[PDB]
Amino acid sequence: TETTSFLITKFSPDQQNLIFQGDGYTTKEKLTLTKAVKNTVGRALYSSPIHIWDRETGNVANFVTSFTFVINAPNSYNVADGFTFFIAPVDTKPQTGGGYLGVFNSAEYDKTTETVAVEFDTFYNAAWDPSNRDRHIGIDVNSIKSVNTKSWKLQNGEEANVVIAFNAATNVLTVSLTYP
Amino acid sequence: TETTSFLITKFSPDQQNLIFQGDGYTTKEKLTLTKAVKNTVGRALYSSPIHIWDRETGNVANFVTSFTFVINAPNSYNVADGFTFFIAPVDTKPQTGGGYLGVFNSAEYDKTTETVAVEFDTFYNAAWDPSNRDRHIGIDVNSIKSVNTKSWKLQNGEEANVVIAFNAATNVLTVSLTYP
Amino acid sequence: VTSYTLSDVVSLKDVVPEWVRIGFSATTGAEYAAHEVLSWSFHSELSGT
Amino acid sequence: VTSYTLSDVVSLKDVVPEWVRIGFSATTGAEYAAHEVLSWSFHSELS
Ligand SMILES: OC[C@H]1O[C@H](O)[C@@H](O)[C@@H](O)[C@@H]1O
Ligand SMILES: OC[C@H]1O[C@H](O)[C@@H](O)[C@@H](O)[C@@H]1O
Ligand SMILES: [Ca+2]
Ligand SMILES: [Ca+2]
Ligand SMILES: [Mn+2]
Ligand SMILES: [Mn+2]
Repeated sequence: TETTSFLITKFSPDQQNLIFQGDGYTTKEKLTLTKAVKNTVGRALYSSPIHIWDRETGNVANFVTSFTFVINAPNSYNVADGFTFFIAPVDTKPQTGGGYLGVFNSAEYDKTTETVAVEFDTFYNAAWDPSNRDRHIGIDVNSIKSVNTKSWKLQNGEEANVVIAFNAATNVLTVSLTYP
Repeated sequence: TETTSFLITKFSPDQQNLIFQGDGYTTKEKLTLTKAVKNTVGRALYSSPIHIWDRETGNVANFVTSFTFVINAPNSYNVADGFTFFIAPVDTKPQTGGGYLGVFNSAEYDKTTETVAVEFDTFYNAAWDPSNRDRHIGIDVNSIKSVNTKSWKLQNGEEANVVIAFNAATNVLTVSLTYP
Repeated sequence: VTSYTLSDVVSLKDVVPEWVRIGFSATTGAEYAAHEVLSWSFHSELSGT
Repeated sequence: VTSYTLSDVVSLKDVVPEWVRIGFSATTGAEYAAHEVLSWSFHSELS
């Protein structure tokens, strides 16, 4: 049995158990992935590799993660591109920016990426996003075209509290977001 | 508020959340630090940095760790040098071997080293080890000459269950070793 | 208290490796916003059956 | 069942850095033995 756990309730200026990429940085109290600037990428990873499945027993991990995030757009109706929690190989580096959320490269399924992501997408990208043009939550598997999505109404400057969980027995990944 | 935790009940050949130094390596079932050979060192570290105390608050963490270990000497009369659990800087690399257990470099207090270690010392080193010449448990702060020791009768080939706990309110470090 | 929920079947074993890193990413392009995290917690566990 | 206990005050805040790595080490010199750990768990919490 292997267990990995952690809790960060408030971020410190030196936050050594995270790995920063792109413009990712912490301050007193929060982790800023991107500032409100055009054409930028911020990523932040947890330091330690996580054992998520074992080829020898065939077992898969049950996991649960939860976080509070804020999106702050200065033009409230012109918002892009989004935020994702992702799971990727240990050596993961920033992928394509903009509508690719720093985690993918393609709107086609790519076995080489080995990345599952849960997106909170704020910008409609005609080439792959829901035709209904709504901002959305989505489950991405080796592609920026999500396998499933849900429309979500953004609350600018408001704290979303998210819980994501994965059940090893059924293989269902559950996502919930809540605003107060 | 910050928590770090992990549990590994059996070590794997690909234990990627650990950092090996020296001859430390994991096999099927065991984490091997030294084979039974002359003048050797082995260290293994958890990959993620731990926030043990804080500047702005002056807050200090409470922690507890538990482990099973086995010492195996081919000659039960010529047993050296020993084993430690340590807390050192993030960039920690091996120090002097043999009698210094790979974590200290002298018997005089050295603030530089910034390491607290709990030793399980099997070899009497005349210069700093207890006058009774016994194998012992000890608490080491920036010196291989322990601040406190307790005689321990090595049971060769046997499994020792250790629990080390640190209470932040009292600043008391407690070590307990149990054989079956 | 406005709550949203999405759920699907992801067979992790066939997509990601045994050992992974998890994290967050956020991007901007021609349009932008600041993206920020306030808290995070994770717990996982794997059997040795 | 045979047990040993030790306790002492250690002022961790004046000895180690705020961020640390934890781990095991073991050495041999002119004499020797195999040193192995079979399991390991840890938990810490700062407020
Ligand atoms: O920021 C919105 C938008 O800007 C550009 O049109 C591109 O970089 C897209 O990928 C991105 O989605
Ligand atoms: O191995 C026992 C002993 O061997 C030598 O005398 C040195 O390497 C010592 O430091 C060590 O303690
Ligand atoms: Ca999009
Ligand atoms: Ca000694
Ligand atoms: Mn989308
Ligand atoms: Mn000693």
